[PDB]
Parts: sequence; C-alpha cells; structure tokens
Amino acid sequence: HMRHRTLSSSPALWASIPCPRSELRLDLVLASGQSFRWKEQSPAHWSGVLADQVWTLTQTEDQLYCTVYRGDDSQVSRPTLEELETLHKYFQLDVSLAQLYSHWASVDSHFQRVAQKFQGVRLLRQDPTECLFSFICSSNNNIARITGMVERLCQAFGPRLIQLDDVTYHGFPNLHALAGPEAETHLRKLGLGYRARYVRASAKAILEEQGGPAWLQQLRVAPYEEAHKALCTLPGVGAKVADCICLMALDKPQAVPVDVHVWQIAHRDYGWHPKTSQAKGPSPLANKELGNFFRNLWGPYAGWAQAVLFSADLRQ
Ligand SMILES: Clc1ccc(Nc2ccnc3[nH]ncc23)cc1Cl
Ligand code: NI
Repeated sequence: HMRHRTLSSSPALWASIPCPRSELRLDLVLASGQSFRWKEQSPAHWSGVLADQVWTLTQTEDQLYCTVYRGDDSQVSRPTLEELETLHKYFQLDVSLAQLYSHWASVDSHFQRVAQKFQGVRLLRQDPTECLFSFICSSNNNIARITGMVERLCQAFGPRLIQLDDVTYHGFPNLHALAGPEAETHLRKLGLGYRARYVRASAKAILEEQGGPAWLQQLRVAPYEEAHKALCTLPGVGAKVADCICLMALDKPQAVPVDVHVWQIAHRDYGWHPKTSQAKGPSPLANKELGNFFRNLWGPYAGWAQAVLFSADLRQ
C-alpha cells in the first residue's frame, strides 16, 4: 500500500524546522558513517528509522522538512511537536556549528580550507544500543557493507515497523533479542563473520554483567574516560568502537575515534607521526596519542571537528 513521500507529492504531510543548510547538510551527515540507517530513496529525500518510527527528510537552504510514518495503523498526519523535538535533539540543533567551525578554523588552517566546501557536518545523537552494535559491525569494513549487515540484523531480530514501496523498515533489536543461543549462528548466516560472536557476547555481557540498557544510559552521565574504559570491557569493543559510541551516543564531544582512516588523514594532511612512542605504525598507545593530539588542537568538541574531516574525505 503505502509509498515513500516526497515534498511535491504530499505537502500536507510535512512539517518544517528552521535550519540553515550551513548548520546541517543531510547529504553529508546521514550516510557519512555515523548512522547506517538512512537512504536517499528518492533524490534529496532521506528515509530511515528513528526510535521506532520511519521518517523522510529533505531540506531547502533555510528549512529542514520532515514527515513521519507511524504504521501500526494510525491515520496519516504531519509530525507532532514531540516528534519534532525528537528530531531537533537527534541533530543537536541547539549547538551552533558556525561558531564551532570558526573556532576550529582559527587554530587550524587545514580545517579552514576543507571546511569551506563541507559546511553543515554535525554529529547525530544516536541511541546507545543501536550505535554500539552498529560499530561492533564496523571492524574491517566499509560503510556500504556495514549498512548491509545492520539492515539484515534489524530485519531478522527487530520489530517490523512499516513497509514503503519495496522497503520494509525494522526497529533496532533489544539486547535480549541479540543475546539468545542461536543469535551468533543466525548472524553468521547474515554475513557478519566473526563480528557475530561479539554482537551476541556483548548483548549477553551488558545484560548479565551490567544489568541491561540502563547501564548505557548511566554512561551518558558518567565522564568520558570512565564511559570509554567501561565499554572496552565488552567483547569486540576496543578504543575505536568505544570512542564512536562515546562521541555519537553518550554525549562525549571530545572523543576522537582513531582507526586507519583517521591515521591516514592525520599523517597525510597534518604531517603527524607518533612522538611519545617509538613504534611508527598504529598501535593502542599511538592511537591514544593521536586522539590526544586532536583534543589538544581543537578542544572539547574535537570529535565533531574530526567528523567534518571524515565526512569530507569520503567525497574524493
Ligand atoms: Cl567502516 C567505518 C564506517 C564509519 C566509521 N565512522 C567514523 C570513524 C571515526 N570518526 C568518525 N566521525 N564520523 C564518523 C566516523 C568508521 C568506520 Cl571504521
Ligand atoms: Ni611521514
């Protein structure tokens, strides 16, 4: 039955949030390896799931337009105020990006040059659970393939929300669904390889060892360094994944995930090499040092600054 909407087709069903495109570019944020749940199903219209509902998003120079599909048969309508506040928080639109870009730009000429072309890169505020298991799937992987795994994971273990066209949207599973005796085998069947072990084992560990998803919520109010350390006790969660989660889901803007790509950017575009270590390649200690470097340079929103560069390095 139900079809993916565009702003032309069904304007009655859209609400808008004042938002300069220079504070937010959907095309630089939603598929730049923060969330893996957004797809441009028709041009300049992005559809994906947010907290148990499907949205479609598009924008002009000065407005962010959105529509919500509730599925569980309700009557069709525009977004409510509450839903719009959900969306405002997801894009952390209280935070001014113009001021951050200008502050980063003032100590960093490399940034200033790349930041001209790549405005409106900001950090999503994601659900901890979805973010943890998504980034467990990120090891030795690329966005396209991670997106594939996460999709199949959600279809197989998460509640069906709605279907639009040929796309069936599922909510992100809960810990208990991922912790079960078959979960690893099923996830292997779904193409996750060794990552399947870490999904099930981390689901199991968060439940039994940490008393379930309220623990992740506690980490949101815990300090960065305590949150990071705690996450690294989990199967398949090391410094990189923990930093992704910290930055993207636990409101730690100073977290800087270091993987082979941030290594590459740091060395190529900043001329950085490990100093306080001898070993010249990536290593846990050198990776830590690189994160410290960027905090030192950019300040307590270093992770946001890094996201600009990451997002810019994905486009040629
Ligand atoms: Cl395969 C893959 C996909 C996405 C990411 N994501 C990031 C890593 C570091 N800093 C970031 N800032 N914003 C996104 C992002 C990593 C991998 Cl390893
Ligand atoms: Ni060199």
